[PDB]
Amino acid sequence: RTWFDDADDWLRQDRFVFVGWSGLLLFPCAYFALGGWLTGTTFVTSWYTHGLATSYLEGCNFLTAAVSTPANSMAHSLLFVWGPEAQGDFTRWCQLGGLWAFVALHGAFGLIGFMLRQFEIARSVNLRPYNAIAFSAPIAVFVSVFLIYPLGQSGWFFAPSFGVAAIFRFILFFQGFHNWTLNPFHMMGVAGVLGAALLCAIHGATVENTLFEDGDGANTFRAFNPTQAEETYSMVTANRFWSQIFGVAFSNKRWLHFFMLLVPVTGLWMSAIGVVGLALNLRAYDFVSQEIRAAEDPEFETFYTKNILLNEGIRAWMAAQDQPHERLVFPEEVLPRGNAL
Amino acid sequence: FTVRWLAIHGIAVPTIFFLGAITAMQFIQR
Amino acid sequence: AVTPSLKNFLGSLIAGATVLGGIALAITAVSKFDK
Amino acid sequence: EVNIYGLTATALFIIIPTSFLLILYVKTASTQ
Amino acid sequence: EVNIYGLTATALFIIIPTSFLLILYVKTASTQ
Amino acid sequence: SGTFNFMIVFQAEHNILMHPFHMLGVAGVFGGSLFSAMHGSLVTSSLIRETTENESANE
Amino acid sequence: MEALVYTFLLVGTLGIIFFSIFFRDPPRMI
Amino acid sequence: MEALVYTFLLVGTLGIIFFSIFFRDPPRMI
Amino acid sequence: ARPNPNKQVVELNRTSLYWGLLLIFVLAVLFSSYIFN
Amino acid sequence: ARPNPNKQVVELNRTSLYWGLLLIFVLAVLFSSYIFN
Amino acid sequence: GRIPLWLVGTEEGTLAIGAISCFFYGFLCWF
Amino acid sequence: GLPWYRVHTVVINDPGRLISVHLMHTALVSGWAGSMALFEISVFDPSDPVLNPMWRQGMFVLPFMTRLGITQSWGGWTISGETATNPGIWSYEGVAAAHIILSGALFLASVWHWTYWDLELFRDPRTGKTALDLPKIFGIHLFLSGLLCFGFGAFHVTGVFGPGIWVSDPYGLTGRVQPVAPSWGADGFDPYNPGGIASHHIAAGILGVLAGLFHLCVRPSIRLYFGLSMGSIETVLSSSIAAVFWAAFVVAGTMWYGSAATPIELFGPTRYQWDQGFFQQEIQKRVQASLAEGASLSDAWSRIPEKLAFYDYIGNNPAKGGLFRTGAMNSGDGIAVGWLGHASFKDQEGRELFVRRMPTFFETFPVLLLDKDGIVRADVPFRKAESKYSIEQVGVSVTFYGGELDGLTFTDPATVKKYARKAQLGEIFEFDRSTLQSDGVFRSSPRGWFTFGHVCFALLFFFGHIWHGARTIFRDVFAGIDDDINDQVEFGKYKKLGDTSSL
Amino acid sequence: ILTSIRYWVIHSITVPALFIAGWLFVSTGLAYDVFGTPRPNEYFTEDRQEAPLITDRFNALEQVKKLS
Amino acid sequence: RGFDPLGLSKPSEFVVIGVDENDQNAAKNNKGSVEAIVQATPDEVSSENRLAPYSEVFGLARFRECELIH
Amino acid sequence: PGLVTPLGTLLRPLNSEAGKVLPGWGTTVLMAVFILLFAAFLLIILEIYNSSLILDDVSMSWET
Ligand code: CLA
Ligand code: CLA
Ligand SMILES: CCCCCCCCCCCCCCCCCC(=O)OC[C@H](CO[C@@H]1O[C@H](CO)[C@H](O)[C@H](O)[C@H]1O)OC(=O)CCCCCCCCCCCCCCCCC
Ligand SMILES: CCCCCCCCCCCCCCCC(=O)OC[C@H](COP(=O)(O)OC[C@@H](O)CO)OC(=O)CCCCCCCCCCCCCCC
Ligand SMILES: CCCCCCCCCCCCCCCC(=O)OC[C@H](COP(=O)(O)OC[C@@H](O)CO)OC(=O)CCCCCCCCCCCCCCC
Ligand SMILES: CC1=C(/C=C/C(C)=C/C=C/C(C)=C/C=C/C=C(C)/C=C/C=C(C)/C=C/C2=C(C)CCCC2(C)C)C(C)(C)CCC1
Ligand SMILES: CC1=C(/C=C/C(C)=C/C=C/C(C)=C/C=C/C=C(C)/C=C/C=C(C)/C=C/C2=C(C)CCCC2(C)C)C(C)(C)CCC1
Ligand SMILES: [Cl-]
Repeated sequence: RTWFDDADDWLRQDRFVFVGWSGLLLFPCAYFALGGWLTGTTFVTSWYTHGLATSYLEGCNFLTAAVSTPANSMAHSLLFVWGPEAQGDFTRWCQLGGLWAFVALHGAFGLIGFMLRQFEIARSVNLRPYNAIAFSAPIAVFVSVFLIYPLGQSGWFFAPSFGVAAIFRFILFFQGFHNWTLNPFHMMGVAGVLGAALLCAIHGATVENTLFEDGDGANTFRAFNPTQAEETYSMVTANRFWSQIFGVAFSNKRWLHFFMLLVPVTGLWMSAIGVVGLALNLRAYDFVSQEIRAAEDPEFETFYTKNILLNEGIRAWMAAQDQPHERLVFPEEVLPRGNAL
Repeated sequence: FTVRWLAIHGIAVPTIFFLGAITAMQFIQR
Repeated sequence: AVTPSLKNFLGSLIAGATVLGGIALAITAVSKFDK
Repeated sequence: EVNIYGLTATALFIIIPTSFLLILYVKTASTQ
Repeated sequence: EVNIYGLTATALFIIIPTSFLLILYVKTASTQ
Repeated sequence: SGTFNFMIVFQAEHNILMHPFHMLGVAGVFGGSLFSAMHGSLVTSSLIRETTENESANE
Repeated sequence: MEALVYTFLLVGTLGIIFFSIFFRDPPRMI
Repeated sequence: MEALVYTFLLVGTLGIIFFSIFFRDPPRMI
Repeated sequence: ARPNPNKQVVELNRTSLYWGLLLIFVLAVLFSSYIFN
Repeated sequence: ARPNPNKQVVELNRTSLYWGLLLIFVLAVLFSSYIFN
Repeated sequence: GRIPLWLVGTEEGTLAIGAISCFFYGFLCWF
Repeated sequence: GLPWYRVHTVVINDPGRLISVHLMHTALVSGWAGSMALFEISVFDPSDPVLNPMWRQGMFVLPFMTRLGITQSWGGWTISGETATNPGIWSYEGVAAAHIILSGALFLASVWHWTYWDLELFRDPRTGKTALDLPKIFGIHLFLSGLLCFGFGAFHVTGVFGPGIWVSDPYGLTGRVQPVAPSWGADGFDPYNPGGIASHHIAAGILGVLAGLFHLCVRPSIRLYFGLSMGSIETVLSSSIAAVFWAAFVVAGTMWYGSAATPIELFGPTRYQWDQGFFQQEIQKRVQASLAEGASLSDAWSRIPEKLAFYDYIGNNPAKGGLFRTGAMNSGDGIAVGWLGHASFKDQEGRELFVRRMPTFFETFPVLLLDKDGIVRADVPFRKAESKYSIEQVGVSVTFYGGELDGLTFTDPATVKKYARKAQLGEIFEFDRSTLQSDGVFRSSPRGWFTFGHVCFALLFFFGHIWHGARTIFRDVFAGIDDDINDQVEFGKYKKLGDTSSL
Repeated sequence: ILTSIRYWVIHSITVPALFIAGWLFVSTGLAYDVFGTPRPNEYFTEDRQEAPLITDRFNALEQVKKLS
Repeated sequence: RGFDPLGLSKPSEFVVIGVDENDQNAAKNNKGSVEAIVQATPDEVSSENRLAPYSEVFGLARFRECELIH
Repeated sequence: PGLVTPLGTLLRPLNSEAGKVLPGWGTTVLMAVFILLFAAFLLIILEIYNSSLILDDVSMSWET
């Protein structure tokens, strides 16, 4: 009829790929995040902000390449190409670490476009939208570690760089400054992740193992009609199996796949809440009781009071080359030595 | 043109450029 | 009283409108071509 | 020093949702 | 000194028979 | 609290993160979580209706 | 004081494990 | 601290009085 | 007989609900001052 | 209509009872050390 | 007919193995 | 048989009972408001607002009453320190008791609708069903919100008929409650200008009234009507949760970064002032300005207020807290009793050896001694064997200027190392670690806990919004697919996904 | 995925053109000036034997050219 | 004087869409009804109700009075 | 046939207009214009608050 009708005819015409009303967001706003990450890992140095030569052009490998965060003096600016820090001078913008703020803040909309594309195909093909609500959890994770954590903590410099050997620096950064280990929200997170990795292997090694009998040869992959009104695995038999070995066992394969949906997103949301609490520097650092008892009684020495005395050894050694904008050079007497280990 | 034409070309067109760049980096006679 | 920040700023509100107009023209150039 | 409020918070967080679930379970299993 | 034991005893003597009566009332009024 | 004092000292003496087997295992656990959430999404999103919209969807 | 709370919570978790294993509803047929 | 416990107990007694007066079962006929 | 022939039902009406709750709070109001001492 | 035409019944089976009680005690076991500090 | 897909894939595999071998050779003593 | 997590779905289609539970929720929120106000009055100590402010005590809802101008209690004491004669009706206890009366009144209002839910307003008078006219309801509510916004901005903020709001010295010394002149130029968008907050609501309420009357008059298109499912009710919930968590990040960001809405004399400082070096730079400038006149050290340093020197201390930085370190900054490490004064560390020649301040991340930062340039000249060694730069070997003395221990000098290293480890923190204050039984580790602030709650609840309302936005649109396939999903799931045969415009 | 022979003029000729362009884009050293990354003797100047330290915010365009 | 570039006094009708199936006792609830009713031919007759007497805003029988009072 | 109050007689024309919604587009394009202006307004205040857009009367000095 009118406008917004032929534009709905097309964008919903079917081809090999599927561009849609939010594919019009997803395909342009992403793919430049991929190009910018590849460009920063291949061509672009980090000599000026950090002090680290981290490009393919400067001898680094696939493990040790990273699009690096800007310096601390670029406190919380958005770091546009044009504007008050680069003025459109593209070479100086790439030198000042604007590529990280390009890729992160540009793919934050890529996640939104992808979840809306996932939400739009589920309306096109008339299905229930449970595939959409699961992908909200890695969006929560991405926002929590790349977006909310550098905002309230004096710099984009204190953010995990887009790399492989830089994520490791970020992990040891939390392990030696924040003690992210003792966070109960992180306990929730590892329980969700590792239990989902459990239950995947359980279900996969159960379903095709209590399988029915349809074919002739021992290759049981060739005996499945995709247009089938029967089953392909004996629910009664697997129930009796796991009931007699393990005790409690499922009986409702609605609830089974819903539980597989529910575990890792619960883990990742309950990790995102703790990453927020760490962004505000409400860290799960030392307690009251064992510390006031160990200051009094010398020979106490729990693994707790060894982890604290080890994290101090992390934080006093790595900082003087991790963050040069502090401008501190420790003398060797100040460092935690350990009496000639 | 075609969306398939675009999705074939526009991804893999800079790829040979970057691969030639990486091979030149590797054959830098340092 | 326009600062250089506002100077280089208003070109972005130009440029985003040009990008969305290019999207709309890319829609019209093939959509009503086919139909 | 142990908390004045900690054991009260622990006992309350035990007993309140426990009783909340027991009410619903007994109401459910009453009919069937 | 206030009975920190005593406040827990007060809260327990509130909550336990209250929940005990609520279970029976909801089971009763479920059927009718 | 003893598990982490094993892990950190193991990183100190053996550098477990810079080891290609360990990255394969990280890919294993993350892919396992991805595939569990993905399959549990794509099956629960296609349940044939047998009940109403007031009671449980598991009956 | 708090050690008894710790022990009570662990023993209660194990008790719920016990009742969940042995006093479940029977998974019944057709 | 305990004054709040006292006040909570008195107000809860008055609340049970209120619900007993107004939200009773109706005393019904034959 | 394997199912129990004496499964019986408890019953507690709203009048008894109000009596029990009023008894528990009046006992609390009385003894609370002596408990806190 | 003066009586409510939408009086409906809640339902909670034994499996959900065990899940809820296990969730509450596992949450307690985890957070209790940090609460007592 | 045409050049078959297995003979295409064999040559693609050899042209991948050669580039990966040059990657290891530039990994060992080059930068 | 409903599951436990959808028991409030029996009032999707019962609007009087919906109003009843709206009223009960409002009554519970007001009850929390009154009870937290009374508890915070009963805990609060007005004894010295110079060294023991509100935010050291962990006070939470009183620096909002003081923010909007409630500055007097029935005890006669006020906030700034003096006493005022007439408290009037509106004191702190009066505000709390008024909220308790609101709680009871909204309770009794909540009973009536669910007792009598079946009236004739909630009835479509044309055909005889139970509907409600959502764009006109929205026009009414937007009109009411515009009226209250305009009245608040015109009268109560600017002091036309109201008493005004807290507008303070930016350097945090002499804040008070003031009527505000609304500024209309470009400075109204600077958030450190309370004239911007004044001129905000004047425009905001007027535009809200205009839009509200617009929605009362006009009616939407059928295109947007089916595109947003405006006949359904739950689209309003999905939009409202979205608007609420958009508001939450704003009220968390302004609280954390500091604005005219959150004064430092009611919430303590912010963390960015520490590593920008704000109070230290201001104190050293106002010292060198007096020393350039001809004044001496002991009468130059002794002119800085304690309420200025108290913000040069890392214990009031709200980023040195802890999640399970409950309580307040008094129970953290004591009550601010005395200020000892500025300390100077002089070597065997006369050089003022400076002390490197502690950064934010470092819990136990080791003690160094810088020169005037940045070269380390002394330390407190962690290992005691082959120490070259120890204070015992160098011989660094400490001299005081200003404060309680004014005009004193120490050379003994057992005391010099103590004051070095304490002057590492900032300025030197003598506390009371005996009365409230503190433990000597730092706490957080009401600037911190507000931020924590309002980012966590924002992030949870994000997920709640995604869930209701899915469940609003997917109402027909809410509890399962139909039995007859067609063969339109093929790849390439049907050249359009289900839509029937041109196949 | 197997329908391709197409020994094509536009396809098969332009690929080594891009390959030699990417080769010369590094071997001529133009990429160093395009993206500003230093060359193996351009890290340390004689007046500055350390990693650079970007100090101030608003004059960074004037400061980085000094740091070059 | 024949003054309508906007046409705010137009006699245009109003497409009436019924209420959706908001009865969650049973499965398969539905949505509104597209081109259902005869679109409710608008009238500017003054009623007796003290709140909104004219029963529509866009009409001469309100706009004359609004213009005269203003 | 429900319950009748004087407010039930008063507020009924407010709950009368059930479904009178316009055919065609209506004020949709004007709505889109206001939405784009509101987005530009938020972009203005965001870049001012970030001080990526330096003005004359805006101090950003934590000082007034
Ligand atoms: C849908 C695609 C899409 C989206 C959402 C974005 C989004 C973004 N880009 Mg981006 N970009 C895109 C495509 C896209 N890009 C493409 C295709 C390119 C390649 C040319 C780029 C290249 C690019 C660069 C190089 C940079 C960005 C940046 C940014 C960010 C800030 C932009 C900004 O401030 O402008 C704000 C723009 C608006 C508010 C839009 C204007 C709307 C107003 C109201 C005017 C109304 C319309 C106007 C009248 C025009 C209409 C025409 C009319 C005739 C009808 C933002 C996240 C910056 C960045 O990464 O930050 C670090 C940056 O430096 N982009
Ligand atoms: C503005 C807030 C708001 C409102 C009004 C609603 C309203 C509703 N939600 Mg909902 N929701 C919200 C936020 C909100 N939601 C958020 C943030 C989430 C994400 C966590 C969800 C996730 C959610 C799901 C997953 C579901 C609903 C459902 C529903 C509907 C029935 C609720 C029911 O019976 O559950 C009753 C639930 C309980 C009795 C449990 C309460 C126990 C809580 C967890 C502990 C007590 C909280 C405590 C008092 C502190 C809260 C105070 C404050 C901090 C908020 C109802 C329309 C259901 C639905 O769609 O209908 C089929 C449904 O399945 N909601
Ligand atoms: C395309 C259209 C463009 C239009 C552009 C112009 C838009 C203006 C439209 C008209 C707006 C009118 C409001 C103007 C108020 C200015 C506010 C202001 O300046 O604040 C500032 C003023 C000045 O006030 C004083 O200013 C001083 C400045 O130092 C101090 O701040 C003082 O404290 C302060 O009190 O505040 C006021 O006093 C405003 C009070 C006037 C309010 C009039 C009451 C209206 C009653 C309406 C009755 C309706 C009856 C019908 C309903 C019947 C119910 C069924
Ligand atoms: C032979 C000895 C080896 C086995 C001994 C150990 C058995 C472990 C039994 C687990 C009990 C958990 C019961 C779950 C509650 C329960 O009874 O579930 C019952 C549930 C029954 O499913 P249904 O089909 O009957 O449900 C039907 C629907 O209506 C509702 O789901 O079974 C499961 O889903 C299996 C999930 C097990 C998940 C176990 C994880 C628990 C981890 C441990 C938690 C405690 C920590 C311990 C530290 C102190
Ligand atoms: C253009 C009109 C916009 C009005 C917006 C009103 C929004 C709702 C405000 C309610 C809360 C009031 C804030 C506390 C107000 C407050 O605290 O007042 C305080 C005061 C009573 O307290 P006191 O006299 O003791 O003052 C304390 C000092 O004297 C002691 O130091 O009340 C008055 O004297 C006059 C109040 C007039 C309030 C008028 C509101 C009632 C009529 C509203 C009818 C409007 C209908 C408009 C239809 C278009
Ligand atoms: C920067 C920038 C931009 C963007 C641009 C673009 C768009 C780019 C793109 C780019 C691209 C497009 C990239 C790509 C890359 C990739 C590559 C280069 C690949 C590699 C690979 C390889 C080397 C292989 C591997 C493997 C496989 C998987 C197979 C087998 C074998 C192996 C395993 C080895 C702009 C101007 C807008 C703005 C500003 C900034
Ligand atoms: C009737 C009446 C009355 C009375 C009133 C009253 C007295 C009421 C009540 C009031 C009140 C007294 C209320 C209460 C409130 C409170 C609340 C409602 C609470 C809430 C809480 C919450 C919700 C929380 C949650 C959680 C936890 C537990 C902790 C942490 C945090 C969280 C969030 C997690 C009067 C006198 C007027 C007269 C007339 C009649
Ligand atoms: Cl150890």
